[PDB]
Amino acid sequence: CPQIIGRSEWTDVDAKSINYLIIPIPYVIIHHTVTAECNTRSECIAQAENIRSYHMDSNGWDDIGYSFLIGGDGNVYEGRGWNREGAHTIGYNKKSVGIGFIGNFQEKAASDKMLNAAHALIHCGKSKGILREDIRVIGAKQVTATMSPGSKLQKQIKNWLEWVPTP
Repeated sequence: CPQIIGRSEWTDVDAKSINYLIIPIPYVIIHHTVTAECNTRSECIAQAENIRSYHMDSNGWDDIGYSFLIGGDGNVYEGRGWNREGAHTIGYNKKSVGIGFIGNFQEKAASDKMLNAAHALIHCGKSKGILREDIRVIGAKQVTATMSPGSKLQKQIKNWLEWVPTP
């Protein structure tokens, strides 16, 4: 397991109550945030806080929409976390965790430290029993009308055995 940065470590604004997922979980959805990349803990904290602010104040959501974020610092940031319904993937918010890579990966690749953090998080989740042993990893674009997680990151996740060509 990676050492996850808890939600209260990056924001002081409380989430509203969110309904609970059934565990173990069958899907992981890979997203990109479309924000700028971040390369240090201070930078990635700021990005997480500003996505949360936009989601809660502008979209009116109960919390940042993602389950977790991956920073270019190589760290995992807890959003809604392992146990709560998402606001990341319409049709899958009750049966997945949604992992947002911080950046725009349409034209550029995600760094090795980001991919390793995300894959270690998926392995951790399986090991602990939070994710099903037969977890299906998919890019958002495979199940919703979106360019997320970006064409380049979409290619990169195909290197994981857990990735499936259909949901």
